[PDB]
Amino acid sequence: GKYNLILSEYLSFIYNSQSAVQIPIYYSSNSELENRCIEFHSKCLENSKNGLSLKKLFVEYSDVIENATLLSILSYSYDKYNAVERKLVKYAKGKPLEADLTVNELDYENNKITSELFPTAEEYTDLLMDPAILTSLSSNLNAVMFWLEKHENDVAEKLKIYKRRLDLFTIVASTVNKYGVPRHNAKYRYEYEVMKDKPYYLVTWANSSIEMLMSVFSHEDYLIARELIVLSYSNRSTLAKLVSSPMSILVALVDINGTFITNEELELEFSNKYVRAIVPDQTFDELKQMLDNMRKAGLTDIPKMIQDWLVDCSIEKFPLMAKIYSWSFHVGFRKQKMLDAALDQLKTEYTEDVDDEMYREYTMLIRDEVVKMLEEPVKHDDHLLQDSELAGLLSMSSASNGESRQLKFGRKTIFSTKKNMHVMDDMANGRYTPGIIPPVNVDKPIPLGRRDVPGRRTRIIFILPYEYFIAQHAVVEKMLIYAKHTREYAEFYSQSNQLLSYGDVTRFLSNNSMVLYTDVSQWDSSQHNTQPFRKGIIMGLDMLANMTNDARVIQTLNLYKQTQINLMDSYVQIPDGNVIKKIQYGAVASGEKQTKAANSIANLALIKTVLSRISNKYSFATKIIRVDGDDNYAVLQFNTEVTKQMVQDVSNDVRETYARMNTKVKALVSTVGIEIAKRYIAGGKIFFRAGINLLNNEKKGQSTQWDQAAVLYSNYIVNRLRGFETDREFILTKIMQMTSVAITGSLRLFPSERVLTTNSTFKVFDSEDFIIEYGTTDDEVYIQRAFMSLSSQKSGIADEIAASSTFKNYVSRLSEQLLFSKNNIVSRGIALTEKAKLNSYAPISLEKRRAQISALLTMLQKPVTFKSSKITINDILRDIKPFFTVNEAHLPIQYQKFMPTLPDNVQYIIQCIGSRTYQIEDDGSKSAISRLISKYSVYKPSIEELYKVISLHENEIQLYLISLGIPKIDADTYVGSKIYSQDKYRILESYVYNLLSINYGCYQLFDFNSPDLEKLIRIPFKGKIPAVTFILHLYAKLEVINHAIKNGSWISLFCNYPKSEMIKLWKKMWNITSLRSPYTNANFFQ
Amino acid sequence: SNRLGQLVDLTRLLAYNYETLMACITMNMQHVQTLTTEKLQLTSVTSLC
Amino acid sequence: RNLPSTARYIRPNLLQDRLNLHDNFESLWDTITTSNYILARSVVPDLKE
Amino acid sequence: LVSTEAQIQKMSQDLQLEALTIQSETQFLTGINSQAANDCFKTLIAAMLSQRTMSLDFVTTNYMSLISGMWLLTVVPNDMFIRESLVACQLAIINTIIY
Amino acid sequence: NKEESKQLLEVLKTKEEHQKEVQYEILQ
Amino acid sequence: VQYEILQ
Repeated sequence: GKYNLILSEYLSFIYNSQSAVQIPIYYSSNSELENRCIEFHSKCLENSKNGLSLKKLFVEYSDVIENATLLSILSYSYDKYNAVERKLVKYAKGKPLEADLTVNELDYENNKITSELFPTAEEYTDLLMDPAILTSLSSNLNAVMFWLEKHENDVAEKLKIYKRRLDLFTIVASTVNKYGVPRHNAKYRYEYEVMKDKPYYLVTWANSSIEMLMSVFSHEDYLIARELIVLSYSNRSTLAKLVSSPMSILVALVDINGTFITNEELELEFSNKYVRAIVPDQTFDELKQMLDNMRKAGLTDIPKMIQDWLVDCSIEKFPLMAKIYSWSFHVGFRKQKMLDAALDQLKTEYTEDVDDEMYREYTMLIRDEVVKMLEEPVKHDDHLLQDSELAGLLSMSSASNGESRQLKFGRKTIFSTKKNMHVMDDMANGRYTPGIIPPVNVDKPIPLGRRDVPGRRTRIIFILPYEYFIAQHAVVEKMLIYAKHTREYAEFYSQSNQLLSYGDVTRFLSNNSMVLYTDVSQWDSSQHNTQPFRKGIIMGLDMLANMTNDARVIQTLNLYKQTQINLMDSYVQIPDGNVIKKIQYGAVASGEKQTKAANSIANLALIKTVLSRISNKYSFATKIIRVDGDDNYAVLQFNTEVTKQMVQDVSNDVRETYARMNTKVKALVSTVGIEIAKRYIAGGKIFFRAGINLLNNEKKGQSTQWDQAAVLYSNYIVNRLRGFETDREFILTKIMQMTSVAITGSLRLFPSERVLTTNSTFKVFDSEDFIIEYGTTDDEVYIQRAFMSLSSQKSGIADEIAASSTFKNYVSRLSEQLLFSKNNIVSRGIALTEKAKLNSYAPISLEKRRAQISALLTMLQKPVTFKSSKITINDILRDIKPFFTVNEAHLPIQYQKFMPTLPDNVQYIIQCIGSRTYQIEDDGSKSAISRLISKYSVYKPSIEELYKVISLHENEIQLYLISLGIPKIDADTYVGSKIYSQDKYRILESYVYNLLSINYGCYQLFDFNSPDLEKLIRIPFKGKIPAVTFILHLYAKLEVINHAIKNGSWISLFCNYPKSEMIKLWKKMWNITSLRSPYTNANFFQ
Repeated sequence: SNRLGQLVDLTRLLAYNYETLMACITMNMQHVQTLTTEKLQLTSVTSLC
Repeated sequence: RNLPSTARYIRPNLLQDRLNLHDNFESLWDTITTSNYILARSVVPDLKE
Repeated sequence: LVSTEAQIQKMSQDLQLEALTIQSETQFLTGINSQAANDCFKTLIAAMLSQRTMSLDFVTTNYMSLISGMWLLTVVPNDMFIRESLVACQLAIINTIIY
Repeated sequence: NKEESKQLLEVLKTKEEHQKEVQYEILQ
Repeated sequence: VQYEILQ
């Protein structure tokens, strides 16, 4: 309940001119008070129009400002020019930074003046520096300066925080003021004209530095931030890698004194096992070399901190190491040229001097894995393999982006990259030939996208024609079905939907065991991803062809084999100025349907071969092998306790055996912990890097500034949970900057706290960190209803596309492939489903989003005169709130701390009620209807759509299922079985869990079925209304958990809900009309 | 068991090589239990077999 | 390994408790039993599957 | 030597270690390469020539190693191994296979 | 300055908490 | 648009 005050103070700060006026708008559910609100708003508008002060009106309508709820603030300012520089000159007292132009290997990566890199405006490109975020550097400077003004007169540790941040911002502000604040355009891009005489990386460096300095609280924070901010001005390439390198060894220096053990996808059983860390001298030499590299780059504080920690190598002081690791990733992205990044990726030294025996065994293992994955569906004539083309057509929405093509629908021309629209266009023009896989050779080389992650090297992505996806979809789906129940495939293994996000490596860690872990992210152009890998897959397909008598399955396998054959001899396109390089590339890359599963298969085969060779010199049992995306790790158990020499010998043997196959591996062997891309374990504890950048983005998103503010808050929450706390006031300042909309060049509307924190499509953040927003008061229900009224919007582009003959022809072909002939009713439902699937196209979704935002803005400019009987979640909670009695309770701490970087209050919740055991899926995946849908298409209807559908008539449900692509017989079986009667409860559970973010943020870490938690909830059971009991119990759990989060203490809840109230609420529980913005989903794991 | 012929050949080859190289030994082949042994992996025995 | 005839070792003094701390030293015995309990927990194998 | 892919295929089809393994563990054929075979040949002949005592390293759960150790003990004199290693290998064979 | 890192490295190699048993070296 | 072929 602080956002509105901070907003008003920020408006005063940024519009300190004497002509600046803030007009606060209010709303109320009470008609008597709403009339006063309307009169107050009218009088404020009239006074501003006549230019009269509004102070007296705050006395005339002091009840409105008291009893009504603030809806927004209208700001009128007329002196906006050169305001940020006027504020900044105060903080530019320090010495500006001078870039070292001999730090980066590539010339254009040195932070020199833009003219020195792009002599003419035609040569200029901001792609190598673009923050790719819809917020300006001027806004970041304004937010930092507002924070400094607000906290200028703090005392105690607050004053120390202010002083540290003032020093860091003095650095940043002096550097920026030396050249002047560059001005963004409407697209938040920085043009050549405003960047000629500035350092090229000034804007992105300034954004990263502002984030870092606003993330500083302690002295160690200040030292790390100062070092990184000063060094990243000159270093743009190797700084993050330099700082993150030691961690891969540090995890191996901490003994385990008790640890966690994964059971099923989030369930941990805890061990009191003690394991000593066995570290050979070579590892210490490597760590010494890493620290020497740090110092050679100008680092003094970070290596000194690491050396100080190395005195004891204790897990209690390891949080500083985790802090350095997380901070390393906030020096921004490395958006080097596609040519250099690709050439780094496809830098290969292929040799004929490889071990033929090893390669033949590896190929045989790949063949065996493919056969194991696809034997049963191939032998039994699985429907998906019989209708592979139809399955691919139905699942096109889940395909990767193609290369942009000029499509025409009706009389409109578009430039979609969506493969479904490409299929539509080709069908309309007689170019749809699934049976032919286009070559990807020097005649039609593959265009390349890029995936960039801070610290990590850039990855190339194939952009293939849609025929590859059509050919590969069904086979890869069968592969994923197999891999979901295979524990070795960490990326895919899951009992229902959730992955082993904590990993499974600590179960077999012992004093007779060692864990070998290897980074394999650089094995895209390795010699083992060449002909051997593709030919192993081809041999598997050839074997599978003999196991089936269905011509359609054989044709599916033939098309998959043809895709592999074509990809064996493939070329890639890379632009370079005015010349396109066609580079031979017969290796693996993402952007193909099978890439993830195929990489897992190949890595498993390769590690099996390597371990087979390593068994020559040592006797051990391989306990587990896990291939988790960019990393692999295997646990080897020995008949003796592990010694230093054993660890060193195993590491050397693994490296040499991988080299025998021409694979360059840095084989890291430990006894106590590992470090992989998505987590690292040290001292029996698990850590996740908190490197999500806030003021910089990898690439320009297809969202709005509103949704980007929501994503900014979500990223801030995820970073905070992982141990990287940015000041919440700075985040709220950014939120108010990004959610404001210009009614005119002089008038700007700032939404209030209620607007932004309310559960709706417009939700951006929560008033309290880690607590889902809900409220039982009349105003909150009223505004939720009003916002729900604005959710439904149309798209003109979607309408024109759906009305075009191209879309109608596509729907007709889809229907005839679905065994319907001029049905006239089924076809219309299929057309609706395909029009919905068109929502993945960025212009359509953006048009809908902007329509919603515009409607919201029109509503916000006036007091909300909207009333409806529509039921929202706040209505349910208001109904059930009065019957809950609250008492003070106590829970002892009886659960282990396994995530040391969790915030203290979240950690308290975990210690008191425990961590999540098993997760109820948020999409209703384990409902009969959802399983039926997944049987034919990977398209996932939103849980809201399923919630609406499951309460319709039987024929309506049947028609919806047929539209999704389920055959009529199966849909009629589902409906006539009356299975929807049981399915509606699972659907309601998933719907409510989605609305209340039970599977997001900190809630995903909690156990909502904890015996300790349910010991605090006392709801006498009344049967035969499961929906009401479910919502009552979930609400009680949320209330208790949120109270503990906010206060750090516990409350018991008691609700003797009357039966009549239960029956009344039962009717409403199936008519809930509520939404929550997906942009507010804070996924702790990513 | 099904590698009977190959194992007979392997045993004969090993014995013949041992005898031929033992013909070249000039110092008494004294059998003692040494302080340290030569570790032999039974997986290597499986590979040979 | 075959240990040499000239190898030596020192036997630990594993005499049973002469102070009988289990009798009337209830707080000391509580501490001892707590230490034994923690060690046993540390060595008890973890359930799997 | 026999093609290692062929022999690994045969031994994997016959042993079926994947099906026997618990779903939480990984099991597969190991140490069936030509390098190991050459090392075994050299080690056996050299140890017998030099009269150097040998020790046996094996994983008891890998009964294929024990089955091969049966041939090893058949052809290699029992006094060429340190007593503890011979006893361990023989006891593993007895208590895993024969008895 | 580098001598501090030298001492740190030597201490780490001889550190009590990272060493394993040494009987085989004693025999050898 | 001129092309360069790297084999």
